[PDB]
Amino acid sequence: GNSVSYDGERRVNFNENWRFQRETNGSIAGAQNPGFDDSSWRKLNLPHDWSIELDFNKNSLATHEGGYLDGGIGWYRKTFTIPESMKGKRISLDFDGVYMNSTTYLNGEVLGTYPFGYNAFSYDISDKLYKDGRANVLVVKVNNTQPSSRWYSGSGIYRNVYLTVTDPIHVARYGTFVTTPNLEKSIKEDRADVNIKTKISNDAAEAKQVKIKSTIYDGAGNTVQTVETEEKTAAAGTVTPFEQNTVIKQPKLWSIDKPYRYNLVTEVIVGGQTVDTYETKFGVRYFKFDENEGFSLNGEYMKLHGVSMHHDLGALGAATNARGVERQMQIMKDMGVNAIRVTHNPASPELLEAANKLGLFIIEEAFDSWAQSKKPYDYGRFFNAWAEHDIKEMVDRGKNEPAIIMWSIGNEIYDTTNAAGVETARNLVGWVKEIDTTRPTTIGEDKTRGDKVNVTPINSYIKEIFNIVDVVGLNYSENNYDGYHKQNPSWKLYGSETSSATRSRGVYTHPYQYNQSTKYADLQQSSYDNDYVGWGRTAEDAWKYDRDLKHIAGQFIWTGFDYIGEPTPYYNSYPAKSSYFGAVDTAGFPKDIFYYYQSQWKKEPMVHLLPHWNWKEGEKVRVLAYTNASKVELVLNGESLGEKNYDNKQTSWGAPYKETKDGKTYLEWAVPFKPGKLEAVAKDENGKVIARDQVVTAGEPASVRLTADRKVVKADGTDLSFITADIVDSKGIVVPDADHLITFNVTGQGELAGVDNGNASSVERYKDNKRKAFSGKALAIVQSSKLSGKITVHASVAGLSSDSTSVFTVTPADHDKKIVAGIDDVNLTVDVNEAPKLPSEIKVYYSDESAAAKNVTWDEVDPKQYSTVGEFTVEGSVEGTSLKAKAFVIVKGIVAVKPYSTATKVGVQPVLPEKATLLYSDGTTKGATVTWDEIPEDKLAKEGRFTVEGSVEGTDLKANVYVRVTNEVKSVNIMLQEQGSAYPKLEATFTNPADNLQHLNDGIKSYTNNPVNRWTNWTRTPRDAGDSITVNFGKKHVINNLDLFVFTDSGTVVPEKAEVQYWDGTAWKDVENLTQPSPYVVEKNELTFDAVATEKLKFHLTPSVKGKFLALTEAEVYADQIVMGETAKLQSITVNGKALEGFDHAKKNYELVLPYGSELPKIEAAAADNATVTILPAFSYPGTAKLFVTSEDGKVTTEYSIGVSTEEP
Repeated sequence: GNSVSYDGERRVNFNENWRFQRETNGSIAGAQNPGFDDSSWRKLNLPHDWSIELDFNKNSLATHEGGYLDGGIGWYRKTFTIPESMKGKRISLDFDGVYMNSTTYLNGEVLGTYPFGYNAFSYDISDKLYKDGRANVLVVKVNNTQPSSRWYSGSGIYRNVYLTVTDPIHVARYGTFVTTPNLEKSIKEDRADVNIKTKISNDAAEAKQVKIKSTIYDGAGNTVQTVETEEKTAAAGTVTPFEQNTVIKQPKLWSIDKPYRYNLVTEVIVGGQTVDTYETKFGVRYFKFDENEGFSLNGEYMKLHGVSMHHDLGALGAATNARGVERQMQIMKDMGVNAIRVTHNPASPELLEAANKLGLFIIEEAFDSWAQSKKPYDYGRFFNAWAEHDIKEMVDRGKNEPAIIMWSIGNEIYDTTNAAGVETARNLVGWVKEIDTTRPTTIGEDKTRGDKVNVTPINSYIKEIFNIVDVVGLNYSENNYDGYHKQNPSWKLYGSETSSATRSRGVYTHPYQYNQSTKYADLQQSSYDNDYVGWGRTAEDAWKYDRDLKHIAGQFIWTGFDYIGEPTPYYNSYPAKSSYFGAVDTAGFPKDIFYYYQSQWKKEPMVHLLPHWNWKEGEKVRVLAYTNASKVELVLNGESLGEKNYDNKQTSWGAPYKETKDGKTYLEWAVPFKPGKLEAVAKDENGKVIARDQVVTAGEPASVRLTADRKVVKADGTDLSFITADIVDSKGIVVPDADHLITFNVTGQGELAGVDNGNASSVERYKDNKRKAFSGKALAIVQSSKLSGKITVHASVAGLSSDSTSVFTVTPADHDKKIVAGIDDVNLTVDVNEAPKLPSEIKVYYSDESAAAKNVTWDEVDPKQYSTVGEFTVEGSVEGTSLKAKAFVIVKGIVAVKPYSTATKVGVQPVLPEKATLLYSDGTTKGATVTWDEIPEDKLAKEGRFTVEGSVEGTDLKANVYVRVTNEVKSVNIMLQEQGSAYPKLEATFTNPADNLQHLNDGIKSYTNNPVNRWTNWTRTPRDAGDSITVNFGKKHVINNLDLFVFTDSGTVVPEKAEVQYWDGTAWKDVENLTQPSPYVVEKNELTFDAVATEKLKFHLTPSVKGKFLALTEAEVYADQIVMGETAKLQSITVNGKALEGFDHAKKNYELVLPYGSELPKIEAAAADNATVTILPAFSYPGTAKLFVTSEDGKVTTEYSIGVSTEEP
């Protein structure tokens, strides 16, 4: 057990080298006591969530609200020792959070328990440790029985953990309270008045005289004012309060636009000697919630542009990371947000600190539930015995923060409509008031919503509760905003949460229809803001209801950030696991309503076009441009389309705002799509251009671009950098619908913390190296390590050019000093005999994370380097420092012939690409138009695989394709009958012995007393499983329809549904192109099945009525094709025109290492009777070259691999 790194710091981090183990096979007995052997358990750094790492489980007790991420019981164990320098003084273990019911042992004894999840709790450890220097053993059980929440929460110790080491005379846990009483009056004198209250706990064995010195440091460390107290005795083993007062001349008021803060340092003095010190940063600021004039700060009127936010950080899971939260806050502040309503649980310390730095208000939510529990294992289970303790803990922790403006007490409480509920609310407000008084209390209520259209009368007890609290908040109740102001003038009202509407990034379905809680096939929602839940509204309506009313303090949009779990429009739909409420997706990419809110709430000019520009030709498209400018006009490919405008409206009390005559807050057009560029220009009332924006039609996927949020991060082991992997075309325009699979490889002084795309309906695990792009983007998270250096991020996609980006990791000490931290590498790819264009100036990144654009000189480039296909590196110089620049160059293109292969239907021409990609050995994928020579029927007349030449437009050499053969070819029409046929064989799961199976293609349907052509499965035993018919053909023809004619009687009923499968050779495959009308007890039904290999085609049907059988008079299936059923696995293999040494079907790799200077080898292979083989040459200096075979109907494949690399030079 290693010793803790104590050297004098008051609070010591404790996140290092824990050991973790989840319970999967029953309770792990004995883990609590030191005697356990945990050497097999995984080592781990502490702040983490062990639910986010697991795979989404459909059967998990975690309902769809929790995101299907399993929970359970987990154990933490850490063994450690204590240095002598720390021996002989008070020691206490502080946890900032453990999700549920965590019982912590120590040295084989119980240390305590804490049910509530989101509160920091502490234990006094001083006595229990071994003073001998022997290794201690700390264990932290967590019992998170899964059905315990309404949103994803994570599990385990998801917040930092510290040891606090202090003198026996020390400040209490939160023994300091800084205020500015009557600051509103004082500021008129240009003088702030500060009052300090301090609590000192003397744990020594005897009372001692105690003194305090306090100092007020400005933001730059300059002393502002100091105070010292008269020495007074401090009793033994108890708390002795102190108090001081002072003034601050010319105070710098805390504000959103200037979040200035002061620092206070206390110095407990005993015997004329410092014995303990403490720090709390505070801020001087006055705010007033008025019942008529609305919210105001420091005497300035303001609207609370608010946003509800959950604790979850997305790819990181519930685990807290300082920069993750800071990034969320920064994105919100960019949106123009003013306040954050931390939802349904107290905020984390990092969130509070980020709000203080950035200048965002905060509202702390105590509980989601009182005594009555909303889920079986929720906090309501423990509410009675712990509500007071938890309220005290939260308010005590957060009281000093300048950002916190309001304590909230509940949300959507069932008990709010009962007398006991009123008693509970009074108790809660009493407990809150027992500690803090300079902040209103609050409750979040929804029961007043009623019908959303009329002012609902208030329930008896709800008025009592609203009178109990100081400020009242309403959920989704815009229909009461002004009515309750009239009926209760003393009330101060604000929108607790509004505009619950569902969005998905880049999805633009249903341009004109406004739904309400409607599911969709794709499991997505529209970004047009036409869609929302039943009890919510569109953001336009909710914002109009708020802007119009002066007395309303503001609103808090529900869910600024998309969070895991709670997929409301898709209850019980496994692929859907995430919310849709966010204005910013889980990864952090803003959805268009982000830009709507930016237009509405921000001041500076802007403009943003909503839909992408990759639609079909000729169709009208709904294009609407959010903006706060007075005029905007679209310009499509240089021609204008219409100059829309707003009306300079003014509210009743004179608040300016912009809006159209209709009453919409955004401008709109209906444009017939035409590929090109669509640019929007914003112009003020005088016509001067103010801002611009554009959207361009994206071409085919070309390359994967990587951009980092910030390329300089601290080497503290937890600083994060967010890297956006967006797929772009050749011109660098993000493809607006790409979804390819991106594989991330990261090496250096950092690790891949998480990867994301933000797709709500994707169950791809968060903690992995690969992730599918969604709507053309994906996110990868890299976290630095303790060691300074560099982090290299490499991302690659099949058939696309990879890319690399470097993140520089500097030391915390250097971060404050502007010194060179690194120089970015330049990537260039050119064709053969193409001179790379090296930049004349380069970006130079310093520590302190700034600066750029330094001049350079580049070393000479030989013609041999680029005149031939290959790779090489170029070096240069920089005048900023002696660090050597660097640049890589790739020289690859089109030289010679390019092959291809495929399989095809009978008669119909093969589906070939008219823009076939040209790739070569050690080359690159280059796409150009290819004219495949017009393929007639006769080419199939010869065995094996027939060749076709493809003429390429704009290249030197021509392409080719080898198409597998099916021999005979023919076409037919009106095939409805045959005199006698050998093709239509029929075999069925069950045939009633009294009924024939070959009646399904007799040619005439039996609707009357005519000969009864009818299959039937009637039996005394039930047949609820249904029945199917397998039809065989030896007719080389096409299939275009499937007509099913149904018969019913007292024993049989119609098919419930149709499901069809087919196998060529060995294994089954499913059919597409159904086009099935409504299935009912009706005369007819129809389908439009396409051509399919039909050695045997099986269609299964379930009876429509439980307890009723099935019968069919006819089933029209016509033809069959053989494609690859008769083939087998790989047969031939050759390299360099010679036998491949070391080859084998099962051997995982062939060690074909090349001497240096020997060019990469060509490879040829084939399968028995030419199964489709993906012939790919070797293209990488490292790694391997692999061959694969497509066999059967895709139900199997075989792997072959070659170890291609060059020996030492």
